[PDB]
Amino acid sequence: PSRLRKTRKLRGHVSHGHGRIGKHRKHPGGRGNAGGLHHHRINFDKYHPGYFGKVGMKHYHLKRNQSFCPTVNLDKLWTLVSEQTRVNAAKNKTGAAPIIDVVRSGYYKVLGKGKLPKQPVIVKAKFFSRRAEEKIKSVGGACVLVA
Amino acid sequence: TWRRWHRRVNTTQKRYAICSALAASALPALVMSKGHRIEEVPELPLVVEDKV
Amino acid sequence: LYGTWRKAASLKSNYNLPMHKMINTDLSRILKSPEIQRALRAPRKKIHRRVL
Amino acid sequence: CARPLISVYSEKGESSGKNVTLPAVFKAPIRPDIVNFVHTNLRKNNRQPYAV
Amino acid sequence: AALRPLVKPKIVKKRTKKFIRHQSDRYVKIKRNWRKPRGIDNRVRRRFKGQILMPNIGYGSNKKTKHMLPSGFRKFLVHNVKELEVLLMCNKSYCAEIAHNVSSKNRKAIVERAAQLAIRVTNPNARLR
Amino acid sequence: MKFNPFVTSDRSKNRKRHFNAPSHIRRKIMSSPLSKELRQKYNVRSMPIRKDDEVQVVRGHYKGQQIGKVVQVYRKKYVIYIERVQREKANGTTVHVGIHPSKVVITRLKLDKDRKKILERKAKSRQVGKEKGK
Amino acid sequence: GVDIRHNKDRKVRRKEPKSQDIYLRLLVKLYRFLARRTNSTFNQVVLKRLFMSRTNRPPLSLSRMIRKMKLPGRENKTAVVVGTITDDVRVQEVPKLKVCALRVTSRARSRILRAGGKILTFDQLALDSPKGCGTVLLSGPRKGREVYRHFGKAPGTPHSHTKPYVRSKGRKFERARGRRASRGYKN
Amino acid sequence: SAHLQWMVVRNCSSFLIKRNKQTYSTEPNNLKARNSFRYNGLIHRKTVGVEPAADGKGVVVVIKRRSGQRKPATSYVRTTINKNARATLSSIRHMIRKNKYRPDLRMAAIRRASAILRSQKP
RNA sequence: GGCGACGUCGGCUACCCACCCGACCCGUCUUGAAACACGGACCAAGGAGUCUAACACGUGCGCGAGUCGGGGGCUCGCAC
RNA sequence: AGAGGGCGUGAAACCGUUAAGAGGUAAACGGGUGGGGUCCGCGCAGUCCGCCCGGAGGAUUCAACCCGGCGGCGGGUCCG
Ligand SMILES: [Mg+2]
Ligand SMILES: [Mg+2]
Ligand SMILES: [Mg+2]
Ligand SMILES: [Mg+2]
Ligand SMILES: [Mg+2]
Ligand SMILES: [Mg+2]
Repeated sequence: PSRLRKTRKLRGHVSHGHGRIGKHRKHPGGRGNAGGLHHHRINFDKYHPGYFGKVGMKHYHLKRNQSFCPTVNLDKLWTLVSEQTRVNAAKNKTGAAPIIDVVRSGYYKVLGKGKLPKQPVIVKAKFFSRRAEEKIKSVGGACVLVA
Repeated sequence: TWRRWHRRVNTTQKRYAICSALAASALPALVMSKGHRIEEVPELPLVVEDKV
Repeated sequence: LYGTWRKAASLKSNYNLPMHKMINTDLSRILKSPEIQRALRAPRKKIHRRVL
Repeated sequence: CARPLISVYSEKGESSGKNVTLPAVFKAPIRPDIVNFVHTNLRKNNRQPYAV
Repeated sequence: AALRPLVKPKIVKKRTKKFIRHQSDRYVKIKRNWRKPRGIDNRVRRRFKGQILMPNIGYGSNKKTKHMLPSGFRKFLVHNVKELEVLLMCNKSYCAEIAHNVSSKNRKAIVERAAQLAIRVTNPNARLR
Repeated sequence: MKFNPFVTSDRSKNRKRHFNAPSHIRRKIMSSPLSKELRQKYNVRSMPIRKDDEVQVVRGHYKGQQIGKVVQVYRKKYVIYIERVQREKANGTTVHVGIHPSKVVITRLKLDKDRKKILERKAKSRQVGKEKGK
Repeated sequence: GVDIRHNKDRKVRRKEPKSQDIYLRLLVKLYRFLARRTNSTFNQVVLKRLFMSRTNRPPLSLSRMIRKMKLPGRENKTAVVVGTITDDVRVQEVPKLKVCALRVTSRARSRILRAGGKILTFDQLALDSPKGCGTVLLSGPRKGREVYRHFGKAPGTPHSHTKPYVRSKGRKFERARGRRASRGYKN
Repeated sequence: SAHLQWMVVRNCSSFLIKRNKQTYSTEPNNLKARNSFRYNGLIHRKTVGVEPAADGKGVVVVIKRRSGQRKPATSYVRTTINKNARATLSSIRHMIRKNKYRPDLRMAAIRRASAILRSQKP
């Protein structure tokens, strides 16, 4: 849509929206990120603080699969299975707690996030946080580990 | 020649427009006000039998 | 192939047909309903032109 | 929902004994702004690149 | 006046003089079509006295008298019979014109349909034999 | 509608194959219809025109029931000359005005050994078109 | 001249939606009848909310609504939201409340209709309560977007908490000088 | 759905003339040729239209049947009226307002009928 | 209420002419141009904010804790 | 041939010619009227058009009322 844009409405005026005085030339401030310490310094602090310098340890050839663990916290914990389970879970049949393994749902670690409901569970994950296991051990549930 | 010639539309909008394109071909006002002279024809979703 | 609003489409895996933003769409009937016109003020139908 | 019955017409023009129920496609939301948005964008996938 | 069109008022017009471009007298490369002068020093934009006026919204004509012909109608140009019949309930308010492409055979017919419907045509005797 | 993706439908390439045509294609494209008496006796529609066909002109300035033989077939200018339709010059010499063979109707073929074999093949290939209707 | 100062002449609100939705345009025509004619202020709130943009119409989740209708007094009112009702995974069971909204989502209106509640459009709200009597009109967190946590003083001012635009989070991306007292300073 | 069919056809349709001025609607079944919401002969459950008679003697009055839409071969029921220039102008106004069939556009049915009868007078 | 026929009545534009008043030549950089600042003898056609990538924000539409086939794959051998 | 051998259409700058008008403050222009001119519209002391009523003679047949007759409007047991 070249129809709806600014240069049709700006055609007939001499300086084309760039000034009689400044008169937009080519590169008045330098090309790219030029002047990042020197004359554009006020811009690089106050909008990009931290941008210049070493901060850490160098780690040659990291592989983004060894540090891979997705997390499911306890609020989202019941949507991994059917809603047909937990309504079937509490119907006076004993303490028969259903399994929820997050590893066949594609998650490795179970974190904490409050309001885990009143039913007992067994939760199969590779990792846990200690807030998360004491929510599960508070509703009478169990917390079974897998490699 | 590397101008972006081609456009994507996500498919629930393709199916949204194709339900709105069929439902207006049953209203006799919209199909006659596009010009199709459909005065003498019978019932507007015309269905002839499968022998055709 | 597009499914009704009770059942989804069978030949399309995860598509059901789009819901409406208006159910009753003839608003000449809505504004003449006794529920609406029990509540209105009155029309104000003078003109009150400029006075010399 | 109001889904009337539609007569199937024979090859000689007159009606038959078959009457198909209107499927729920024909009661979809009519949106000529999406149909404009789709037909604008999908007629542009149709074209050779310019004689640059 | 072949036909009389309801109430025709005194058509006042604010100007009858057809705004010309600045320096259009001095050159022939410069058409007389209005272009507003955007120079930084010129005396038309800065609006000195005794010089070329430049149009603004104050010169607009009265709304009840806008697009009125001197005969009191408002033109609506047509091409054939089938769009002459759309002006049937407007015949004391609007008048028809025949477009300049309509051949002398067909122009003869859509003025005889105009006389039956009593609609004013502004150019009835055009492209005769 | 054309379906074969190896034959043109553009304007500019069909003209260029028309005016640069080889002279054996050019006798094919200069064909004329047979008369209604004669297309029933031979059950063939039209024929490429040759030198001594009796012929009459069906449209133009010179037309109407004037059987008269061709005398010269310009292929290069896509023009037959017929012995009767002529034109006086300003000099007073009479010249043949030339007309295109699509605007022209054969009323008597000139049969030789080849014009038997062309008609028989153009006629035999129509009964197979009748035999397809089963 | 008069000296009555400029910029007081023009107001910069919306008098019609910028949508070309022919079903929102009839909801507009229904309510700008009811706004200028029934003398109730519910119909002025709902009318200027139909004009609002998509950012000014944030989605309202299923457990902001039913948490804002466990309050005392709200036991039999109807929930109006001009905008979508999505559903929370966090909530386990749903009360039987009566809602009224543009464009309730598919999984949300399966959970409202299993609970025994009734979903309404703005047509059959207008037939139901034309004055808007007995309605609890709700809104979503319109400053809940990812965009508003980028706005503020500056990311490199004292106590900014403004979250700068980095192209990728990680070490060595805007973390060296100005962010720790060892390297340079800390703002 | 008189209004949503209107909001498709409002602009952006055939039967729509816009030249230099006013807009016209050139419908088959429309009294006053405006593209009004009232004066549209496709979009309503009830419509009135008066075309000239075929021979040039009288007025036909098409009205919409209401017994079934969506079936336009039998949607229109028309009556040729050939009477003496005020009892045909009185007959079509009993057809409007003795019925409750659109008391709206009652004069526009008789402004049109009177100005289409003096289209026939010589 | 009154006045007027075959040369008269009315009308206006890119018509021409007269007169009174007002009026220096445009574009441009510039505190300031009619400038003793620069460019322009004249006409015709051509002639300058584009396209791709990235990002930001506003707005419009679809779905909505999800969303997205763009990469492939399938559908008789089909002009479009 | 107002297509006559670089010949479709044939613009402007420029130049010849004829017609009209004018001319010591270089020309050109803005505003305001005037004079002439080209031309148009009306048609020329001859301009109103349709509405209803009472006048004057003429010419026909319905209306009102009923019956035949098909077709539509609206309400009803929701009777099928
Ligand atoms: Mg400017
Ligand atoms: Mg600018
Ligand atoms: Mg600058
Ligand atoms: Mg200045
Ligand atoms: Mg090609
Ligand atoms: Mg200057």
